[PDB]
Amino acid sequence: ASYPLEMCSHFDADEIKRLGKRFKKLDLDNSGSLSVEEFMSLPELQQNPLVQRVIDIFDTDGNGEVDFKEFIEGVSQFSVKGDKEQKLRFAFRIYDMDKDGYISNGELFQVLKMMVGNNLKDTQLQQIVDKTIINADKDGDGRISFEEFCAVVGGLDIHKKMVVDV
Amino acid sequence: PPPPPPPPPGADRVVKAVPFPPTHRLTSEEVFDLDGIPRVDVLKNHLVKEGRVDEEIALRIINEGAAILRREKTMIEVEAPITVCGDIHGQFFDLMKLFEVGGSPANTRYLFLGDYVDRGYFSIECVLYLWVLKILYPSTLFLLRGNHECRHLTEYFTFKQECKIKYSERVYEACMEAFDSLPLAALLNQQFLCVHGGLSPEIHTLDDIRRLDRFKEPPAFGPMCDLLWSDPSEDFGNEKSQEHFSHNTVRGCSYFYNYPAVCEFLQNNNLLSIIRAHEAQDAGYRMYRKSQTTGFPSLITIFSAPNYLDVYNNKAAVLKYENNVMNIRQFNCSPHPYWLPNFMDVFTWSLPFVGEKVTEMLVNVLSICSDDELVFSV
Ligand SMILES: [Ca+2]
Ligand SMILES: [Ca+2]
Ligand SMILES: [Ca+2]
Ligand SMILES: [Ca+2]
Ligand SMILES: [Fe+3]
Ligand SMILES: [Zn+2]
Repeated sequence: ASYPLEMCSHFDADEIKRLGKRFKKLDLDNSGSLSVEEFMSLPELQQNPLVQRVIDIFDTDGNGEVDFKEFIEGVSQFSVKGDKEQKLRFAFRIYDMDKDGYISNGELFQVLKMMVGNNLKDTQLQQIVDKTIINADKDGDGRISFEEFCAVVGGLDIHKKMVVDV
Repeated sequence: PPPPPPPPPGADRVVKAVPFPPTHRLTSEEVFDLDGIPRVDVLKNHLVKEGRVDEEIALRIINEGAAILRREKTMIEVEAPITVCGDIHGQFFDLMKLFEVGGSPANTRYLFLGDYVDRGYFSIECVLYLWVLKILYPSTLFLLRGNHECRHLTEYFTFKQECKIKYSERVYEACMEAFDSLPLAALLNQQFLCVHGGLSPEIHTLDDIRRLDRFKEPPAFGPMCDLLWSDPSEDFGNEKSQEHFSHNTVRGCSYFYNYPAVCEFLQNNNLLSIIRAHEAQDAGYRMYRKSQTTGFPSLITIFSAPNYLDVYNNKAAVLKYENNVMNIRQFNCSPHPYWLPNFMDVFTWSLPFVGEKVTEMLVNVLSICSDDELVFSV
């Protein structure tokens, strides 16, 4: 046998078993991790501009792929049993590209750039990014902490809209 | 040694060339001098840089302006030489240009026909800056009420929202108060009646205006409504009908007024013309049919917001009346910073898209087994 996996998630044994079946069908080269190209081989993901961001967050050890533990812990963020702060912290991490716990002007710009494309000139995008940061930055370091981020979007209830059944 | 400081903000700004707004709000020591008089250049320069002001200063400016306005007659009397201006509609960066073309308020008399707020995303800046000028030049700068200077409209369009985001609902409330104080009309040089919209079938003499109690939200009908709301008919001076007034199908309230209605009022009151705004003009102005008696245009429209809504691509104009010559100065639009519709921040804007797309990806990922186990817009 191998050693046990340690992990933290909202899932019971059966749910873990079910996600295990999905994981193995996805692992094309049956190697135990999940590469970016394995993720992209699902057609309905090739035109999703947040795919790489999501993988990046899932990939906690930073090694470029998603092993079984990170896959469980990542999907757990979206369990119906998960809380507001959890779903929010995840969305905060969509913006926090370098993972240092602050969203900086450049990161916010880049990640928006991924979604907006050419629907705004870079000048217009920069101006709204600037203003958003200024309005939300309560300690004057020029960036947005998790607490500042939440203060802005806590009331938006988008946490209610990011949930999946397993 | 201690931890390193945060990196310089904008160390990683992508478009580094774009001007970055001020992070500090103006304080009263910086705005008001020893005597409690505001310093315009300090205010103007900061607003142009997209800076905000301490809430106490916003209130103070708005309330002081209101107190002065409140004292004024509902039909003020005002004499040449003067510069008359039409709608501004939150177009602060055009307002700056308006004054370069018009001349400094320090040595130039001004009359504004209302509609300072709504549509443009710099309505509060327009208000603060005009109110400071009213505070500095109470006897040479005049502001009339437009139909947008009321609760109904600013609640419906962007202005209540603008206040909520940049300042506070307290500031919006002080503005509603100050707007109830704006004079409704101006008799210019004993020859011209100036109002935002125009005539009313219930208004026949100048006294009919002087009598009105302006200190209220404008009604849905009546003389006060009509002053702020009426337009000339689509065919003014060339109408088939001889009707003086017909219901205004375009505004949905008030009236259209015909050339006969205008002649009658001019004649009965010894006025040369009516000067109004309210309707966008591709040339920045429009001079309507000249009355036979005088050969002077019986109605003038002045519109002062160029490239209205960023789309119209219209010139703006002001009207310079001096030395018995009435001369139209035209001007073009100016660049202004971008804002998202209804002043929302990029998080509020983009967060729902993020939610959709991440959930969608995951839902797809998890449908790789079918019970085997049993594009972003402003
Ligand atoms: Ca693999
Ligand atoms: Ca990994
Ligand atoms: Ca960061
Ligand atoms: Ca901060
Ligand atoms: Fe208007
Ligand atoms: Zn109007």
